[PDB]
Amino acid sequence: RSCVLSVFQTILKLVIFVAIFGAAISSRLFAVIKFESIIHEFDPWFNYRATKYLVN
Amino acid sequence: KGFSRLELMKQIQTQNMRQTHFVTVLDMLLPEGATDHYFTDLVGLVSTSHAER
Amino acid sequence: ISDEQLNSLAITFGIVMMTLIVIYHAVDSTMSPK
Repeated sequence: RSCVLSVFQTILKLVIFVAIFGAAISSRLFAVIKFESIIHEFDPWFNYRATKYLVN
Repeated sequence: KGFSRLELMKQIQTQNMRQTHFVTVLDMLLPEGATDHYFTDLVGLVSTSHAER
Repeated sequence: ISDEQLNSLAITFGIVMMTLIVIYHAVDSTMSPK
């Protein structure tokens, strides 16, 4: 009984994390598939200018 | 003398010739059945381009 | 991909993640000490 219930809890939690790791990913992406994929604003264009220096 | 915009708007407004010496459209010829075109750039993705047969 | 299909994919993942919580908490509430 204890093994059956514990296995049920484990498999159901795995399916929960597979769904809720996916709902976030699909909610963030309207500005990427609507338009092109570029950095957005004033302040995040220094950070991209610095991690392109470190990277090469 | 420079580059004035409104004089180019006056050229676009009254058009009778293709005898001008600057380039506005250009078209390459492709193989027979071509499928997934794109025309990107060095700063982004230019969105003014449409295919023909 | 048109964002109508992205819209239906978003609410679909929301409802499928949000319904199974309740049956998890119902099994865990009924057949457990606390």
